Amino acid sequence: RPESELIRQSWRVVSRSPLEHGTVLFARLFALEPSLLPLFQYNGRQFSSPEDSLSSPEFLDHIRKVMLVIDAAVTNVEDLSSLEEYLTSLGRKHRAVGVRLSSFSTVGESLLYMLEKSLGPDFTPATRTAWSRLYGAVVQAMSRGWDG
Ligand code: HEM
Repeated sequence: RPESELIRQSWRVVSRSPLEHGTVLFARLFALEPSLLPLFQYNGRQFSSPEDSLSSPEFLDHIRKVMLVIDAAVTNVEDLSSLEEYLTSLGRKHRAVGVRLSSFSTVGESLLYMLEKSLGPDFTPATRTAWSRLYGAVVQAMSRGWDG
């Protein structure tokens, strides 16, 4: 595909500083859906404000985990059926922690935001479409973890 190449190329820019980019993703996410903040409970405590999350080593480790899963999806963009079982279990895990499946579309929008701000004029409508499709396929796999 041409789509798969637009993904690979766009990601190369982002994957050189994944925490920096990931931080954009989550900052945006909390700006859109502040009700997600209490779901990151480390040591039984909740963050009061979004900026509190950015000082947590464990939250930052979750950003790195996120970025690594997306990297896995990109690496496998030609065939994502190889990550399907893993993504399904990742979905189950997030169900357990309290994440609503609908929140994953906000995460999608946050990812697109982060790509748009990183790439600027290189973020073409076809790049966006490609990434929407990829992210969509990831969430489809993960959604099996809400058994459906
Ligand atoms: C939508 C909001 C999200 C919330 C609120 C959230 C929250 C959490 C929490 C609480 C954990 C367990 C603690 C931890 O490992 O840090 C976790 C684990 C994880 N999250 Fe997320 N997460 C979200 C989205 C994502 C997304 C989009 C991805 C990947 C694309 C991701 C990948 C992971 C991974 C890889 C783990 C480790 C799971 C394991 O193997 O045990 N998360 N997440």
